[PDB]
Order: sequence, then structure tokens, then C-alpha cells
Amino acid sequence: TFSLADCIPLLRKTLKDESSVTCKLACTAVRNCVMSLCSSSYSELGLQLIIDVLTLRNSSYWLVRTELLETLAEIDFRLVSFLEAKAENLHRGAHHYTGLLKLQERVLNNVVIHLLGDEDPRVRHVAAASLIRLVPKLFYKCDQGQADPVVAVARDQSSVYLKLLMHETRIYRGYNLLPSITDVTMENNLSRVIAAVSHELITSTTRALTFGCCEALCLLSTAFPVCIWSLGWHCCTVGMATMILTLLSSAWFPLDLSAHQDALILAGNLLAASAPKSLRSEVWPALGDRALVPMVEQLFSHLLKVINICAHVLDDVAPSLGSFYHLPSYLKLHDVLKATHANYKVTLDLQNSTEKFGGFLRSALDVLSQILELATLQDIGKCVEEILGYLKSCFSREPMMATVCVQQLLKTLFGTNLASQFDRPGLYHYCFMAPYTHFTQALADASLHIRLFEPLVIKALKQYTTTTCVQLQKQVLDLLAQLVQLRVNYCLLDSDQVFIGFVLKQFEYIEVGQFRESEAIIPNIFFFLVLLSYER
Amino acid sequence: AEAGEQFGQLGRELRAQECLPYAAWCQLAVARCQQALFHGPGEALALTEAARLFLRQERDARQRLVCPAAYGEPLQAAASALGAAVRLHLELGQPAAAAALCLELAAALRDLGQPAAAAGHFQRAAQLQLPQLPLAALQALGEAASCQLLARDYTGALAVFTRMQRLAREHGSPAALGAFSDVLVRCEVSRVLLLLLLQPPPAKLLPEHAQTLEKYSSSGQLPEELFLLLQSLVMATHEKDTEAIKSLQVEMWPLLTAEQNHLLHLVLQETISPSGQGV
Amino acid sequence: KLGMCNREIVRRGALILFCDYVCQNLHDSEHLTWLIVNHIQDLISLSHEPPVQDFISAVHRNSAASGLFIQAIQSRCENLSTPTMLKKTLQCLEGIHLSQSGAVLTLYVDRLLCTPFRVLARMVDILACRRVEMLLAANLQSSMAQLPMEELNRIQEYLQSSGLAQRHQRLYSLLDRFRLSTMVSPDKDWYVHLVKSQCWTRSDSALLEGAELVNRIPAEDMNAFMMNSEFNLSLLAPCLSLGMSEISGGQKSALFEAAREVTLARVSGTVQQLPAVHHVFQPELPAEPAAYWSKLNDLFGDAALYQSLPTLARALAQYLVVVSKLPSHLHLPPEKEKDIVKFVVATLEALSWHLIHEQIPLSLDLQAGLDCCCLALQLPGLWSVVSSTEFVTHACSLIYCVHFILEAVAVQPGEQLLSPQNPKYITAACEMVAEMVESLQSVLALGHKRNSGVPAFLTPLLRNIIISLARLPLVNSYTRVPPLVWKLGWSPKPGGDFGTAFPEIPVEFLQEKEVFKEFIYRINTLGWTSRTQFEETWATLLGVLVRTQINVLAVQAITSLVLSAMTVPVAGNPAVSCLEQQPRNKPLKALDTRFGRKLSIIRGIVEQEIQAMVSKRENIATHHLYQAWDPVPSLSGALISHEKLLLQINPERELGSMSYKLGQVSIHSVWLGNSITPKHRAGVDIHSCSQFLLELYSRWILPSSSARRTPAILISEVVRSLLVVSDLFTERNQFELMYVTLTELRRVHPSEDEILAQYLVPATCKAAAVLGMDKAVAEPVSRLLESTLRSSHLPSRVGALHGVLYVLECDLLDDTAKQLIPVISDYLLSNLKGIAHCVNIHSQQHVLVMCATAFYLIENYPLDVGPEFSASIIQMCGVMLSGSEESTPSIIYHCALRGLERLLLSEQLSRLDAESLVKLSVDRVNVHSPHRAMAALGLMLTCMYTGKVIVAMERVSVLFDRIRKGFPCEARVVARILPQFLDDFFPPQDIMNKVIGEFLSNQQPYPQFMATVVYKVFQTLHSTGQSSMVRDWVMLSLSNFTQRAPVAMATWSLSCFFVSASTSPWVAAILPHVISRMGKLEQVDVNLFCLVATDFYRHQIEEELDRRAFQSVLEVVAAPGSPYHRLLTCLRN
Ligand SMILES: C[C@@H](c1ccncc1)N1CCC(NC(=O)N[C@H]2CCC[C@@H]2Cc2ccccc2)CC1
Repeated sequence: TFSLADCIPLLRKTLKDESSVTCKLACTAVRNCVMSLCSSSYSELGLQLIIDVLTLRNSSYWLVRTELLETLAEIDFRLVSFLEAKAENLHRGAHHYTGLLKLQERVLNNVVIHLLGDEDPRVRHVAAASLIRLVPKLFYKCDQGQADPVVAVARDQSSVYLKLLMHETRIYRGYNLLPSITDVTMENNLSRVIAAVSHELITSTTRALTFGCCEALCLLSTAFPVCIWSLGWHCCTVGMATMILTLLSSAWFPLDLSAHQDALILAGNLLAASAPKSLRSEVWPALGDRALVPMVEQLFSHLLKVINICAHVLDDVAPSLGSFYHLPSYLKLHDVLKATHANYKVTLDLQNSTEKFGGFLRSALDVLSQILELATLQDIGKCVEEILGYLKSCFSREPMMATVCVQQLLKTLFGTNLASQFDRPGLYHYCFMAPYTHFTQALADASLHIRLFEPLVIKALKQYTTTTCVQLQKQVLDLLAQLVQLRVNYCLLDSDQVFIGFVLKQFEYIEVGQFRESEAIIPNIFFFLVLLSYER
Repeated sequence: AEAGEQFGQLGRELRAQECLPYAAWCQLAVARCQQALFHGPGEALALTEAARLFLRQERDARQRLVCPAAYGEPLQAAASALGAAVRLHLELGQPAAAAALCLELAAALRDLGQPAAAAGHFQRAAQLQLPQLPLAALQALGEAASCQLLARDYTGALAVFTRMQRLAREHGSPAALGAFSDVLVRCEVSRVLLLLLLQPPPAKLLPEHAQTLEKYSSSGQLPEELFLLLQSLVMATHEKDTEAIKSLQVEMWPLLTAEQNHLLHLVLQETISPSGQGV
Repeated sequence: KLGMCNREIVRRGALILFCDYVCQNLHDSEHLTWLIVNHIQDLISLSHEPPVQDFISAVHRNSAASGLFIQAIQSRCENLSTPTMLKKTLQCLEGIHLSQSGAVLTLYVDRLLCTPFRVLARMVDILACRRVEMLLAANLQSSMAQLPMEELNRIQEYLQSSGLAQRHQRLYSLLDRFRLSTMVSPDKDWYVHLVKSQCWTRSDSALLEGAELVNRIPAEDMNAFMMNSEFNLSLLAPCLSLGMSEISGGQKSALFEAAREVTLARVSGTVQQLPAVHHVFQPELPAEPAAYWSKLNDLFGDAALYQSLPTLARALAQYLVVVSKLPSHLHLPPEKEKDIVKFVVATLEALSWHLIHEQIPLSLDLQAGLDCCCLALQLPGLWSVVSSTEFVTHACSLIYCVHFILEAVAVQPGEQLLSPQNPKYITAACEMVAEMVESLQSVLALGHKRNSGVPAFLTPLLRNIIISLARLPLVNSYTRVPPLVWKLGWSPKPGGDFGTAFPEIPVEFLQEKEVFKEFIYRINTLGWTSRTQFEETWATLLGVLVRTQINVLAVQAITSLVLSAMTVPVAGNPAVSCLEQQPRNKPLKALDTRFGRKLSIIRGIVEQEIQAMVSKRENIATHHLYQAWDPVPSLSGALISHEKLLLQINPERELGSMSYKLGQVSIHSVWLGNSITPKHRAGVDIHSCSQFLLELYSRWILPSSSARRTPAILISEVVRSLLVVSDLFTERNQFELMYVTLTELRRVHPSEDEILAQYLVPATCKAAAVLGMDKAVAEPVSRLLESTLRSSHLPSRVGALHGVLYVLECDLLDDTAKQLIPVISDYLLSNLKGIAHCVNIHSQQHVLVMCATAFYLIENYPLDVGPEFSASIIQMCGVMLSGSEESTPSIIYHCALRGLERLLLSEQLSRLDAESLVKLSVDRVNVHSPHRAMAALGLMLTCMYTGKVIVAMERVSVLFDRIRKGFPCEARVVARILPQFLDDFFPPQDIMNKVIGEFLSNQQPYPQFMATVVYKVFQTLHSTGQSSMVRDWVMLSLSNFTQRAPVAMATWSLSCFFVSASTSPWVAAILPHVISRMGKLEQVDVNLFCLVATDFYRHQIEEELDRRAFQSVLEVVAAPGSPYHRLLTCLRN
């Protein structure tokens, strides 16, 4: 005679447990069944569980707070908004409340974004991760794409099953030239989320909130690129570049290696998103919008200094465009980076990927390479010499991104980069009419200055034959393929043809399964060879 | 060089000692030391941190233990320190940093029973952020409008709400961008409630207010349920239908914020008991 | 049971597809009717879908299908009551077939016209008007078939039976248009019936006019009229407010006496219906008693009885808010004290009961209930009843209801109010009060982040109620215990009248700072309920004075405790009293003269309206606008009325702010009352206290001999505490020590401290001011401000300036001390120049005190400062006036304006300075801000009354434009002061066309306000012998009167105008009745037009031959069936 509704009181009782161990396991149990309950005839019980877990954000146990963040990320708020709209006595609660539950508002603002100011960096990382997951599942009224939550829910069901079965010089990561066709609903949800996170950034009195808000914004620029979702990042756009560049030119924010490298990625992403509209066809002459020139100039100059510091730290030498001695703030950053690398020197955790000095150097080289797309030979040709000198110092520590940075310089030097190459819907629509129209339409169509690179190039060739990192190895072939594409004769690179022999001898291990990650390097190896079939 | 670090060490030592009246003064001494070396970001942080300590002391004496004998004396020193850092930030550029500090001072003033002073600082922050961050300026302006309502400056709040609506349409359009849509909804409801409360004559009825009122005689970015109730409220007020306003006041309660609910309560109260007769 | 969304997607989608299939197949009419009779509610809700749009379009093209559509809606119209759902229903019902016009027309009026949503009500009227339009524009016999004669009669009778006939005139006229196509002397007995027709109705449209109607009835019949059932109980509060205005004017008010005795009778009568035995209200489980909780359900669940409680509470709250200043015989009778306490509890329980079984109550109803609870707990007579043992359940019920109401408004589900041997209700009430007291910091702190969930009209009410509730002996001892002490190892045995008489906290617990801060918060917030409690905390704080953060906190806490004894009405009650104020400005002799007395009358009206919209109501908790009062006792005592403190309050104190200020009490007040040459407040001996700190502080800071030289944090607060405590000193010797306490400490303390100097300088200056400011003391303290004026620490400079204000207040400065005046006077100008137009970017406090001492220096010692300083200041404070709201905050603007008003009123101002300040009284009248314009109106009134055809003409024009381009609140105030303004400075001939002319203009937005102005002006000439004047100006203006662009405005104005020019006592008395019916042209308005017209044409006229001119003017526009002709035919015979 057992009834399924008998653990709903049992789950609520264990949620308010005096022991943090039981409370964490009670939140995990809620996580398993919260979405199924909201999708069933017991929807009022699933909605009740959402209300009861909201009090866990004040728990002293960090594992409980992260469990709550993971639990709420599972919740689809298009379904919750539908249940909220037709719930009458559940808005009152146990004390006859006079307003509305506003579960999405409280989860988004009082939990997900509120926990971005947590003292534990682990809780901030989970809160940021749960923010990206929630963005596609948020519902707001007066939306062009979905008037009511029922249409919003039906959109997701029909977007997978009714998806019609059909099929059909390299710009850097954060650039998008062609006009993307973005979802208007997704633009609105992203725009609302970004504004809420942006508001907390300036109105922040704690370092933790600033650290967590920048990390969340940086992750949003990766999941939802600024160049693709231009309308979701405020009115092509830059959004909050000056918002973030203020923290870069601060006294305490740069000293946090985790948040400093997150701001660098976000700052470069925002500027790169305005590329097609801010190019033309002085300093930085490719930028048609002169309002962004100081923004690009400040970011570009900042990166060279932090790269110089990493070069100084790696070469353990005590402290013109990348000079940092005459700035006390950059001197403070050097002491932080010096200590972090000194820790790395005396350890042997080769498989560690969360190390801060290496990640910061990777991020600094990542953004510098991205910024080089909006550059011309005129405005960098005078400053290409020390950057190549800087890359040599950091090549041994991060050879993968140093090669990427070298490639971007070659594009700018040879005029290859982007800067040098430029010129009502309801259920009926989503469920039947739009899929039918697309399907029937497809049926109808069925009837019918270089010599400076050479010291840094031979290092890549030398390191290719001595490493087991396929990511670095496949990056070298990309550089080598680009050099051949730039009509640089292969005789200058492989003087004795010792590199090509190494590549050919690598196939013996590849085709007997003795190469650990041969699948990653094969596409680049063969493209490099077919490019070499023309060179004589 | 060395004096600044020692003063900073003294400031944090007294902070752990909870003698922050002198710790913030020590944090002002290091700011003077930073002035001798012209360390912009260093001086800004020192003046900023000293201000937060001064805000805490005023908050401690006005929120934690609400001592009657307090007369906002730590607040005066906080404003001088925050104002200096705002001035220093502006001189070396960074209008956003100075505007953020103005928001911090305004937030403290609002939370210490000084809405009129807080509204002025919130408007100042919006002006600084407007050239670069229209969205941040609208948020600062929204805080100013709330402060003006706290200070019972209804026409002052109406001017701010009208300004925010005009800026949101200009910088966020057609159809809004989502983030600006929430601003437009807040302005549209608040302006109608304020216009119904004040009831400007045709001489004072600006074209911006007249166009908005004509819309309520389509829905834009306002929900249909709220738009119809807002339409009914305007007609009920103009026809002096007291019973309709009472029914609508209850019905619109869950759909409005507490700030908007207070404005609706004032509209109903003014309809039944008009002000200005002396009785 | 919210169901499944996936089921709903199929449910709506299948209906959409089925409608599309029917649209393709109209040959078969079986599935078409199946959808209409089974899914019309779903068809309407899904009518925005393209297939459903065509399905409805297909139905509208078939007469039979349309007939099923109408019949189905009528069967399911109850579900179609949501404004969104009803909006879609009308959209589908607009394009319906012509042959079904009769059926849809019947549906519109019967079930859809009467709705609280006016936008939908007019939508129905528009559609119904259209349906009749096609009905009479089509074949006659077909139209008769659609509308049966009985149906055509029934549709009209229901329109007349309800109010919809007058609300929708076009529809009824169209209904009538279709029908014919298808075939006495106004005596006292007449007056009473008119107010009977208006006051004996449940209409709240015109309560101000309604209150004035009963006010004019004979006083003997007043008791019978209001006490008689079916009289509007909503008129009780306006009657008390209107009656209060007469009492406040000294005249005995029969209306207030009648309303008061009716309000108490109804309050007691309501209590009789309550159950005999009272139980604590339980919002959770109101079922354990059977009869008791059922007796509340049939009481609070009665619509007629429930609606009476808030409207009765409105009158009671209006009565209790003025009972403090009432005469002795109008006070609250002791016999009704118990009934009111029961009534207050019942009203709060009813609001909670309405909350449980319905939605939130009306905001006016909720406010009225909390208004009574807040006001009742402030009266000592009523508080003693609720605090007694007999009313222990009532006190618990108030705590339960207040906590329940607050949580139902501010606390969302899943949230808590605080974000991190005896009956069970006794301890639960104790915990509820402690929780609510903690909520005064975040949840109920106005302007706080956590207060965003509470509307601003509830925060001041709940704060005052909670503090009053926390003072109850039931929960007072428990509430004073810090929560941190409870979680520690403290658990005594309570025992007393209720079993909750906890002892005071042991001193050992207060050693920890975190619990001492909580303890200081509780005693400061709630005060002390008795002298014994005051001595308990006084000894408790003294025990803490035996690491130094505790020492600093205890000194600060002692300062507040002693300072709390100065609050005037009740010393220890923060919910009732504010700190005593003794203004340094003496009463103005410019008033109380033959023209000053009239100035006070017209300025007092303006002053009352300024207070209503500019002041922060710190000492006022309820919403009542005209309840401003200042804590200024008569130290000849009782509080001085606000009307007697016109411009005496300190200019540096913002309007309505009652917090402590450095110049709180004048040295004049110290001399008068203590008999000092240059005490037991509410039964508390502060002489022993004040002398205790003096000796304690003297040994605390002065002696540098023993060990340690007490730290720098502690020294500053001692001088701050000594400065504040000095306000309560009584003997000059106490002032001698406090000077000598600081004299050496100035020289034993290094001068490299600025936080220290900010308190030392004003205290020594204040001490010297009382001590005499003689030669020996003048020199050392004279140098003290100069070394402090050049400070990097701004509060040290204003505090020093505040000391100069003390120094030169009334102690005549020695002629050797004349060097101090220029150093400050030039500083008064040096620092004001850089901010005279940018006060906003600079500190507000400095400007306020800088402008305050300048007014006092100019007014009291004009010779000490040259004419350059005086002339500049008027110009200097004029540029801040003539500035934008952003460039000058309202507090700074009001301080300068009020100071100039007192400066000009005082005769000490020079002739050149006085005339110069008059010239900026004109530029400041036309401002967007209503309060700045109203404030400058007061300055204009004083600038011109003091000065008494060329300049008065330019001024009365702005008094008429402000009405034409001002808010209704703005115009109502100006129209109230207009009759006296025109009577005094203008001969009756000089401004008479303007009065009548402004009453008739298409540019006039408030004809109702100008009607009273014409009435008062007309009666001001009638009662002073110029009874033939008013008749001459009627015949002149009648020709202009007849040609008014509306016909309704023309007839209404003539009815109003005849009342103003009437000699009968009962005809001049129905002005509010005819003002209330503005814009209406019903029958009663027509008969009212004729009746009041004959009172002029028949009773009093200039001469017989002048009557022909009266007839000739109206004869021009004698329309065939207009009221003008009906007017003509009555006067023909
Ligand atoms: C909660 C409290 C309060 C106190 C302190 N701070 C915040 C809120 N407050 C008390 C006043 C109350 N009524 C009010 O403002 N009526 C205003 C509206 C328009 C007309 C009238 C002003 C006016 C009066 C006379 C002549 C002309 C104009 C609102 C709420």
C-alpha cells in the first residue's frame, strides 16, 4: 500500500537536517527527482522541493552550496514558469504570502549570482558553471519567440525530434564575419543574464564578488561567443570592455592570477566581437571606429608587460612598449608570478592542469594572438622585435601557444590577418507548420622582416622531434603549412630534410597502433604533405 | 615606499583590533603618502578602503546599535575620502571607477535615512557612466528614482523615470534588447502611476507624458494582464470610479513591486482623500 | 495538481489541428458544432493561432454557427472572467455574423458590461454600440425579429436598474433611438434632504464636500444625523478632520463633537458583537475551540460587518491622532478605554482573517487597521489597558497578527524573516517580538536593501507598533536579552505576573563585544519603560566601566541613555517622543500686529502644506498629513503648537528632522529654567547622573599621573559624550568643571589628532558660552577655532563653526574679542564662493550651518559685520535659490528661503538689503517642483505683507497662473489663500473681472477650485455691507457667462455662481453639493439650476428695470429644450 508521494515529506524533512552530511545527500536526492516530478502529475511536489532547497544557499558546508548549484542547474525554468503560472495556493506558502513565488528570479539572483561572491573559489566555479547551463532554459514574458511558457516548452521538444534530416586565411577564435542567425529568445535570455552579472561587478564591495563576476562573464563569452551573440552582449558590439579594463588597471585585481587571466580573455573577446563593424576596409589604422582605439591600445600594451614579466620570471632576471620597471603595480604582479613559478620549480606534478603561472601565461599569449588579428604591419612593425624576444623566453614553458602567437605575427607581417583583408509564433508554427514548410521546401529542391622568425622557427622544428605532446606537434605542422602557403621555400626550413624523414618514420608507429594520440596529428600531417607536393 | 606600507600595516592591525576609527585614518595617512609618490591606483584603493571603514562605523553606530546620540559624523569623513578618490579617478580617466564609488556613497546615504542626498549621488554616477555604459547608467538612474520616491519627490522621480525610458529606447532598440526591456517595463508602469497621482494639467502635460497617457485610452513590452489592469486604472481614475480603483488595487498587488504598490496606494488614497485642503 | 505540460501541448495542439481540418471541410457541419459546444473556452484562448483564427472566421460567416458561439459563451462566461481571457472573448465576438446581432447584444449588457475592468467595460460598450448601429441600419422586420419587444424592454430596464445607463450614455441613447423607430422655497427642511441624498450613500467619490454638507446642518440635529444607520461611515474621518480645523482655530466645533460621540458609540457597539471570552488569534490552526472560531467566521466573514471595521478604524485613527492636543473635555473617556483596545485587536484579527481566507485586504483597509494599533499603543490610558494582566491574550493577539501581517507581505515562501508551565502562546509571543525587533535593522529599515519587499506606507507603521509592543511587560524583559546571550549558558527561572519577568543580563556576559553591541541596540531602540528600569540599565552600564572597545561602547551607550531622558512627551518612549528642541531664535515681533496677524493666517496655511510634502515625518508614524509638531515645551511644560513656531526652528535643522543636533538647545533655554547668569524629567533623577559623569570623566582624561594615559580611541568619545550630556546640565558649577575638564586636556593632548579636535572645540565653545565668554576664557578658546579652521578634516571645521554659533549666540562678546568676527565672516564668504552654485558636489552639513550662522550674525549683530558681508549674503544665498534641482538640494533651498523669510520679517535688515531680497521672490515662483514653488509662495507672501497697484498686479497674476498650470494639490492650496489675499491688498473693484474671468476659461483646468474663491469673495462683500456691489458684477458677467463652450459647464457654472451671489442661508450652504456634481447634467442638476436662480431673480435684485437686462441676456441662448429655456419658463410666472 506504499504511495509514491511518501518521500516528499521525507525529502523535505531531511533537507532541514542538523547534519551537513545528511543535508548534502538530501540535496543530491532532490537533484535526481526534481525534474521528473515537475514533468509529472506530481508537479506541485516538485515545485515544493525547489522552494525548500533555496534555504541551502546559507549553509556553512561548501559541499552543500555547490550541490544546490548543481541541483538548480538541472531545472528547466520554462517548465517551472508554466507550473508557476497555473499554481494558485502554492504562491501563498505556509504563511499565506500575498505575492508570487518568482522562483526563476530568486534562483538566478539570490542563489546563482549571489553565490558568485562566495568566499570559497570552488563554490564560485560551480556557480559560474551553473549560470551557463541555465541561460538556454530561462523564460521571460513578452518574448518574440515564445509568448507563453507552453510554447517555450513545446519549442524544445520539437527542436530535436522534428529537426529535418539534412546536410549542408583562417580567422582566430573570437571573430565572426558573416551575419549569424541567432535565436531572438536566446538573445534576450543572454542579455538579461549579462546585465545582472554586470550590475554586480561595479556594485561590488568584496573582492570575491568581483573575482566571481569576472569568471562568470569570461565563461559566458566562451559558451556564447560575443561575436556570435552580439545583441545579447548589449548594442556587432563591445558591451563592457571599459567595464573590464578598469579592473586590469587596478591595484589588487591583477594580483589574483585566476581572475586576472579571466579578465584578459573576456577583454580580448569583447573587442574582437566588434571587428567587422569597426574596420575600414595613424596608430591602429585598420580600426574605423576610433572610440575603440584607446581600448585596443591599452589592452595591447598591457599584454606585452605581463608577457615581459613572465619572460623575466622564467629567466629569473630581476626587473619600450613592454617595460614594467617604472610601474609599482606591475612590480607587485612580478612578485606574485615569481612566487608561483618558484613553487612550480620545486614540484614534479607534470599532469597538473590547474597551475596558475602556466595558465596565466597561456591566457596572456591566447589574448595577444587574438588581438593581433585587428592589427596591421604599420602599427606593430616597429614593435615586432621584443615580442619575438619575449616568446623565446616563454617558449620552453608554453610551446603550444608560443607557436600560435608566432603564426598570428606572420599573418600580420604578411598581411594575411583580418585587418589586412576586408571589404506570433505559437504551437501551430513550431509543432507543425514550420517543420512541414522546411520539409516540403527541401523536397522541391530535390527535383533540381621575416628573418627574425627563423630563430624561433627552428625551435619548433627541434621540439617536434623530441616531444610527445600531439597538440604541440600538430601546431608545428600548422605553422609549417602556413609558411609553405606564404611561399616561403621549404629548402630554407628543412635544410637536410631531417624533419620530413622524422614525419615519414612516425607512420610506422602510427599504423601499428604504437602512437598514443595519432588520430589528432593525422589530419595535419597529410594536409602538410599535400601542400608539399607543389613545393620543389 | 616604506612609510605607506607601515601605515597600511597599522590600518589592518587596528582593523583586527576593531579600532577602525583610527584604522581608516591610518588608511588616509597612506593615501597622503601615495600622493607624495603619485601612485594613482594605490591612492585610490587607500582612499576607497578608508571610506568603507568610515561607512562601517557610521553603519555600526546607526544600524548595529542605532545610538540616538549619533548625528552622521562618520558619514562626513567618509564622503570626503570617497569624494577625493572619485576626483582622483576622474583625473586619470577611469570614469567607471569614480562612478562606482559614487554608487557606494549613494548606497550608504540611502541606507542611513538620507534619500535626497543619495538621489543626487546616484544621478551623478549615471552621468559619469552614460557615455560608455548606458545600461549601468540606467541602473544608477533607477536607484535615483527609488531614492526620490523615498524622499517624497514625486515630480523629481517622474523626471528620472521619463529620462530612463527615453534612454532605454535610444540605446536599447522597434523592440527592446531584453536587458533594456525590463527597464522600459519599470519606467512605463511607474510613470503612469506617478502621472495618475500628480495629474498634471494640459499646460504641464509634456508630449512625452501625453503620448504615454494616450496609449492607455499596443501593449509594447508590457504583459497583457498588467497592461489591461493599467488601462483600467487610468480610465477609473479619470471617471472617478472609486469602487473600480479599490478592486484594481487588490488585483494589481501581486503583479507590482512594493515600490509600485506604494505608488498605487497613494493614487487610491489621493482619489478618496485629496491633499491640499488642510483637512 | 498542476498537471503535465506535455499533456497540455498535445491538448492545445490537437485542438489547433482539428480546427484546421474543419476549415478545409465546411461541407460537413457535425464536427464544427462539436468544437463550439465543447471547446469554446479553448477556442477563445487559442484564437491567436492562424488555424483557430480561420475557424472563428468561418463561424462568423455562418448564421447557425454564430448562434452556437453565443450560446456557448453564455454557458461558460464565468470562466471567461479573467481580463486577458475576456479581452480575447470580445475580439472573437466583434466580427460575428449580422443575423446574430440580437443574441450578441443581449450577451454584452447582461454578462459582460458590468465589470471592474473599465478598459473591457468600454470595449463592450463600443461593440454594443456598433451592434445597435447595424441593427437600425438594416431591414426593419429583420431587426424586430432579432430583438423581441420584451427583450428590448428588458435590456433597457436593466440598464436603468443599474448605473450603466449613465455610465454608457451612447449605448442607451442608441437603444432608445432604435425603440421609437419600431414604435418651492429652499428652507431648512429642503437643505437637510439634499445632504441626506448625498451623505446617506455608500459613495466615497466626494467626502470632502460631503463632510462640509453635514457641517452646515444645525448642531442639535448633528447627533441624530450621524448616529442614524444608513449614514455613510466613510464620512466620519473627514468630519473629524474638518472639525479639527475649527478647533485648531480656537472656535468650538460642533461637527467634531458630534463625530467623536458617534465614532465612540459605533466602536463600542461593534465590540458588543464580539465573543465574551477572547482567545489568542491563531493564524495556523483556528479550530481547537469550536464556538469561538465559528463566531469569528460568521463575524469576519460577513461582508457588511467586515467592511465596517476599516472605515470605523479610519475614524478612530483620525480621533486618536489629535487627542493629544484636544481640550480636557474632548479627551478619551476612561469608560471607553477597554472597548477601544478590544476594537483594535478585533480589527487586526479581521485583517488577518481576511488575509487567510481571501487575498490581501485593501491597502486603505490594511493601513487603517495598523493606524489604530500604532496610535492606541501610544496613548498612556490605552497602553495601560493592553499592558495589564487581564488583557494578556489581547496583547498576544496583537503580536500574532502584526507578525502574521508582516510575514505575509515581506517574507516569500521558502524564506525567513531574518536572513543569517505557561501557555504556549506566552513564549511564542516573546519570540515573535524578539524576531521583529531584529527586523528593524534590515527588513523594516526604510531604504534598506532588505526593505525592498515592504511597501513604503507600511514600514513606518510597523516600526512604531513593534517598538510599542516590545515595551509591554509581557515581553519587555525577554526582548532586552541579546540573542547571543540565549545561545550561551544563560537560562534563569522567569517569574512574575505573566511568568516572563527575566532578570537583567549579568555583567560578565557584556564583556564580549558582540553581545554588548546587541544589548546597546535593544535598550536604545525600545528605551526604558519606567524609572526603575532606567536605574537598572544605568547601573548595568556603570558596571561595564570598571579591551577598550568595551570602554568606548559603554561611554557611548551611557550618553544615549542620559540623552534619552530629554524627550519631551514621554521621556523613555522612542515610539512616542523625540529629543527636546529649544530654538535659539526668539518669536518674531513682526507678527502679532495688525498686519502680522493676517500674515500668520495666510502663511500658516502655506506652512502646513509645505510641511505635508517637504518634511521627513520622523516624529510622525501614521499617514496623516497635517500632524506636524515640534518638540518645543514652554519653559515658562506643555508642547508649543506648531503654528506658534512659524520661523523659530533652527535653520540648520532640515524640515521635519528630529535627530540630535549640535545646537539642540539654546543657551537662552539654559538660563531660563535653571536661573543661570553668564530637573527631574519624568521622575528620573538626572542631576545625580549628570554629576556622576562629570566627576567620572574628569578623573578619566585629565590626570596623567598614575599609569597609562588612557588610549586615543577612548579620549575622543569622552569629549563627545561630555558635549552631548551638557545639554541636561542644571548648575553653572557643572559648566565650570566641563570647561576645566577640557582646558588641560587640550594641552596634554598632541595637536596631530583631528578626530579628537572635532568634538573638543564645540564643547569648549558651548561651555564658555554658558560660562560667560568673559576675558579670561575668551582668549584661549578664541585661538582654538582658528587653529581648527585650517584643518584637513572637514568635520572639525563645521564643528568649530557650530561652536562659533554657540559663542556669539547671546553672550555679548567682549570688544577685545572683535577679532574673531572677521576671521569667520571672511571665511563665511571665502568657502561659500566655490560652492554657492555647486552645493551638491560639496558636503551638505557645512553649507547648512554656514548659512545658519550668517542669518543669525546679520539678524542679531549687524554692526559686527560690514555691509559688504550682509549685502553679499542676500545675493550669495540667492544664486543657490535660482538654480536647478540638481545644483541645489531641497534642504539647502528650503533653509535659505526660510532664513530670508525670517530675515526680512525681522526689522534688523538694512533698507538696501531688504529691497534687494524682495526682487528674487518672483523668479522662484515658476518652478517644476511643487514644493519649491510652494516655498517661494510663502516668501512672496511675506515679502509683500511686510512691504505694506503697480507691483501687486505682477504678483496676483502668478497666483492665478499657478492654478492654471499647477497640480490639483498645488492649485487647491493657492485657491484656499486667494480669498484673503484679494480682500486685503486689492480694492474690490481693482481685481473683480480677473476672479470671474479666471472662473470662465478654456485655459482653466480647475473650475471646481475657483468656485469656492468666487463664493468666499462674494460673501466677503455681502457680509460687509457691499451687497449691491455683487449684483452689479453679476449682470456684467452674465453675457460672458452664457457663452461657455460646453453646455454642461455653462449650466453647472451658473448654478455655482448663483450660490455665491445668494443672500439665503440655506442656498449659500449647498456649494459643496453643486461642486461635487461637476460635468453632470441629470434632472436634479436642472431643477437645482432653476431653484437657485430664482433666489437671485426673485428675492434680492438691484431694481425692477434691471430684471429686464437679466431676462434679455439669457434670452439670447434660449434653446428649445435646454435648461436655459426651462429656467426662462419658471421665471415667466
Ligand atoms: C509613508 C510616509 C513616508 C514618510 C517619510 N518617508 C517616506 C515615506 N509617507 C507619508 C506621506 C504619505 N502621503 C503623501 O506623500 N501624499 C502626497 C502625494 C501627492 C500629494 C501629497 C503631498 C502633498 C500634500 C499636501 C499638499 C500638497 C502635496 C505618503 C507616505
